[PDB]
Amino acid sequence: ISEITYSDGTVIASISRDYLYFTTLAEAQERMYDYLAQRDNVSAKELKNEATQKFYRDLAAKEIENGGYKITTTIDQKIHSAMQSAVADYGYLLDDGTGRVEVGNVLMDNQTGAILGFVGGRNYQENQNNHAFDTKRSPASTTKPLLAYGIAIDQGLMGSETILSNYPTNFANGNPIMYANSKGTGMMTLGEALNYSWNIPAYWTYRMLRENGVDVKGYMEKMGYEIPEYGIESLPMGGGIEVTVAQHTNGYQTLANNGVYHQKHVISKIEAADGRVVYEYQDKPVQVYSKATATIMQGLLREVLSSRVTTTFKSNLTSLNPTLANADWIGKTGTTGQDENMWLMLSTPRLTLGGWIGHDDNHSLSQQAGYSNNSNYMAHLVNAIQQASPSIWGNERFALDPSVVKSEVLKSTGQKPGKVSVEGKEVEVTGSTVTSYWANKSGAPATSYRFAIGGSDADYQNAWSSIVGSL
Amino acid sequence: ISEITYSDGTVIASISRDYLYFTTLAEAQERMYDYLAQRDNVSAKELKNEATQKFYRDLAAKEIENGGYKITTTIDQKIHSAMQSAVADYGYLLDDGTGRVEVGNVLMDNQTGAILGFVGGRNYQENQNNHAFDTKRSPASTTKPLLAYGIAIDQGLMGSETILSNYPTNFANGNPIMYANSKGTGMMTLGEALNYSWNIPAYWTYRMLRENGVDVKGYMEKMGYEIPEYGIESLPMGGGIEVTVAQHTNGYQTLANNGVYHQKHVISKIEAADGRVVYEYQDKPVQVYSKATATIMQGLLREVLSSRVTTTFKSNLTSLNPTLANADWIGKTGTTGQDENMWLMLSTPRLTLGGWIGHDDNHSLSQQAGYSNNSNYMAHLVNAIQQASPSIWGNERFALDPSVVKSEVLKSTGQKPGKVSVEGKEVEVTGSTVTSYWANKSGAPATSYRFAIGGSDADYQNAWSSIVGSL
Ligand SMILES: *[B-](O)(O)[C@@H](C)NC(=O)c1ccccc1C(C)C
Ligand SMILES: *[B-](O)(O)[C@@H](C)NC(=O)c1ccccc1C(C)C
Ligand SMILES: [Cl-]
Ligand SMILES: [Cl-]
Ligand SMILES: [Cl-]
Ligand SMILES: [Cl-]
Ligand SMILES: [Cl-]
Ligand SMILES: [Cl-]
Ligand SMILES: [Cl-]
Ligand SMILES: [Cl-]
Ligand SMILES: [Cl-]
Ligand SMILES: [Cl-]
Ligand SMILES: [Cl-]
Ligand SMILES: [Cl-]
Ligand SMILES: [Cl-]
Ligand SMILES: [Cl-]
Ligand SMILES: [Cl-]
Ligand SMILES: [Cl-]
Ligand SMILES: [Cl-]
Ligand SMILES: [Cl-]
Ligand SMILES: [Cl-]
Ligand SMILES: [Cl-]
Ligand SMILES: [Cl-]
Ligand SMILES: [Cl-]
Ligand SMILES: [Cl-]
Ligand SMILES: [Cl-]
Ligand SMILES: [Cl-]
Ligand SMILES: [Cl-]
Ligand SMILES: [Cl-]
Ligand code: NA
Ligand code: NA
Repeated sequence: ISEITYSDGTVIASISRDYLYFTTLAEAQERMYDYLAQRDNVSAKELKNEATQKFYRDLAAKEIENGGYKITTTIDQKIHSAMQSAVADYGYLLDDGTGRVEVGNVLMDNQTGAILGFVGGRNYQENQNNHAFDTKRSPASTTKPLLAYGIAIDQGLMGSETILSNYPTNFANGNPIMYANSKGTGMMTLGEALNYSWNIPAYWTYRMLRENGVDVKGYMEKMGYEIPEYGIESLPMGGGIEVTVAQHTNGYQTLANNGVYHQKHVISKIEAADGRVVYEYQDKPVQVYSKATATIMQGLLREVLSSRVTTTFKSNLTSLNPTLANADWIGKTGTTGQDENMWLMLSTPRLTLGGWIGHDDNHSLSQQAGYSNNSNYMAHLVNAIQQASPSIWGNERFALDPSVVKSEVLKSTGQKPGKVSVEGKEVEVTGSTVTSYWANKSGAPATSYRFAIGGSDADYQNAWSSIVGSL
Repeated sequence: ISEITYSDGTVIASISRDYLYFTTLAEAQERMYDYLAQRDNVSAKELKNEATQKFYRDLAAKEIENGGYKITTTIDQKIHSAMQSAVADYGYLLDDGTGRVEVGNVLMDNQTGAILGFVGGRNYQENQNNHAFDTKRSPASTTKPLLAYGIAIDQGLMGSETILSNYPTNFANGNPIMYANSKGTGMMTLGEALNYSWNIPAYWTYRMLRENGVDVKGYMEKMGYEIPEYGIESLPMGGGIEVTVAQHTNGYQTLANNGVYHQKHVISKIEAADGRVVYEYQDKPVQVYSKATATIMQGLLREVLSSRVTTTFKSNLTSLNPTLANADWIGKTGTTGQDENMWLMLSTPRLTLGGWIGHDDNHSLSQQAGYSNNSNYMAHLVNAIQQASPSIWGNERFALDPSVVKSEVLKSTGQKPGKVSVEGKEVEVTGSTVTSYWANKSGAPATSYRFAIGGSDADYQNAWSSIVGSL
């Protein structure tokens, strides 16, 4: 008789009415499919044949049913059990007056990509859809650190105190770029752009990557993402990208693990009754962002949560478990256009926890669902995980890599002080300075007239007026 | 032998090393002083004599020591005990890196003024100062609802959607009126002014009361406040006012109790061994604000907490005790200039809880001490009180009194739509409208050129540009 086990060998089931069983069995079936096709010498060409494939999929299922295989999962019994109780006990906190709210969460070890526990949904007995591994939804503004800022930093095109335009601008189709009811403001730092999740700065950042011919697909495909069209202007805001929570957790794993991707996995090994290893996970680490980039981004995402602009999470957690709230939490929120998907992705140096909520039919949630409800539910989820496994989150801090370049830059421009051409006239740009972190060799450039990411001529005239005002 | 008892007759002590004992004994001694002086026929003139007074104070103390009196306090044993445990267990949450932080809290029944429990300090054994009844500190911005907005509303000079200037302006001594580093912004609603605790709108509101000769002292002295100089421009920001937490709790009691003051008290009765009532509390309710005013202010203070701009309290509480967080909480925060005193005053229809923190030597706290630390500690305190006495906060809602006048007003002006003189030119002021609540007879006036509370000529030019821009 075949068994699926937790990470410590405790049997989950013989080959039963929950996500854990069907998720791990589906994945073990897929690994058995690959093993049996390779064993029978069936080529990837032969496997293109629809009837041969159907047969091999059936053979795989039956082989587990009838064999005596042991399937070792990465799942930590105590932790995953605590996560189930947390959703059973506190899932109702998600209900925001837009009907029953669905949820998915994946908890992943940053150093291995192992999935220690997950939440598939509110209640498998009422709704079987698996929101952790099956349902794909736009990751909304949580795309910004990975595909816009992280890449721009990694390419030496931005530092931590770089200024970006948030002046009003339009998309290619002529529509204004919006952030709720705001058509935009003026210049702002990268930290302010992240903390608020403004949209225009991320639009400009990605425009810059396109203009510069940056291989964005290279980064994203190294983390396992599949995006059909990389020219989409709203990609940083989650346009043109749909992901599972387990996949997206893996992108935040990469940033938390100092830029080093490990592939997510729930199966570590499948053995025959006699011990023959028929499948084993093989770690293939990839340095997707430099250590400088990742560690700079960790410092920025720490402030996203502490600032409490887009999520109440740190307030909810400091109440529930003040000691755990003092662990080194970093994270990012997302909200889709009509409030159809809310995300909160969280990490400590040891673990990453992804969280989505939304409705199976894509109807809107309430305006506050992601800011407050999901934050409060995820604070309960994190507490429950720590209650189950007291050291699992860890007490380590994220810290800048030694390879980070520190540049003294003007607050106003985010570039080094120097002379600048303004309206036909050299001007000595002077004033108060801040340390800005870079991931290139030479750090920040000298200040130039177009000192910010993005902006029209009119925007710069308005901005320079204001700076020159200060000198 | 004389005994001090809790409200249900359970003996607190015979006439011992805590705030409860010394507070209730000091107050019983003062009531015994009045009783003995009156019994011995000593006139208030004779009582002016310093030696006669010293003798009567001693006689009072000894009379309790030696007599067999029963002193019934208002203190609820379970609740006050829970409050002591809360401070013992969670007072450390107040420590913000500016040294040990001291604290006072008073919990009061809104319908009676009875004090059900209080916190004197972190630990009587280490520091005896009584921060609930003895120490007087500026109430900072918590003065605003009572002495500026509440009065202006009560006088028919403002409604709930009235617009106030927050344009830069100076105090009489020429210094800018500040709100952290901001010299101000532009026009704003009363709700925005309250939620953020901006200072310039409260300065203008109180200026208007002065200009109009409003008897502000009348209101404040009806609630037991003692303020030496009512001409102080910064009175709404806590300048020129110092209060105990028990006194200040009583002003918020008045607003929560639909405008009806009841005097705070910790002693309800003192009897002789033979049953002779030597002192009994006599309730003297006073309608300090109309029911319309108070109920309008409750709606505004509800949004102060929900908006989470100046306090994380509702996030801390919704995590700890989601059901209790759904009770009808209203409140206001305060912070003195150098971050020397932080306040959070909270009410449900049944109870009011005042909370101060600061340092005994008036050194600064951290910038976030009142926003986060005191909010998290008070969320724990409120939870502990509900755990001890499950119905004590109640599930009632605050609601507008029927006598409230509802006016349809322009969002831009907070006054009714109509023709206005702009730069020599009649203009039809049109646009979107909101319901505004008033406490007078006729509701809001028609829009006038100076539509807001306060503002210079230049401010109105800038404001009207912008409104006329919209039509
Ligand atoms: B991102 O999800 O923060 C970003 C693209 N979201 C929005 O612009 C958005 C969509 C609907 C409601 C609110 C918001 C922002 C987060 C205010
Ligand atoms: B009131 O206490 O909110 C108001 C008068 N406080 C301040 O202006 C102040 C003083 C020091 C630090 C911050 C602040 C405000 C609350 C930002
Ligand atoms: Cl499943
Ligand atoms: Cl499960
Ligand atoms: Cl076979
Ligand atoms: Cl395990
Ligand atoms: Cl669009
Ligand atoms: Cl690309
Ligand atoms: Cl993907
Ligand atoms: Cl492309
Ligand atoms: Cl797997
Ligand atoms: Cl075998
Ligand atoms: Cl590197
Ligand atoms: Cl924080
Ligand atoms: Cl918050
Ligand atoms: Cl649905
Ligand atoms: Cl005392
Ligand atoms: Cl006590
Ligand atoms: Cl006597
Ligand atoms: Cl009692
Ligand atoms: Cl001043
Ligand atoms: Cl007066
Ligand atoms: Cl007073
Ligand atoms: Cl006066
Ligand atoms: Cl009393
Ligand atoms: Cl007697
Ligand atoms: Cl009345
Ligand atoms: Cl709320
Ligand atoms: Cl001190
Ligand atoms: Na967001
Ligand atoms: Na305040």
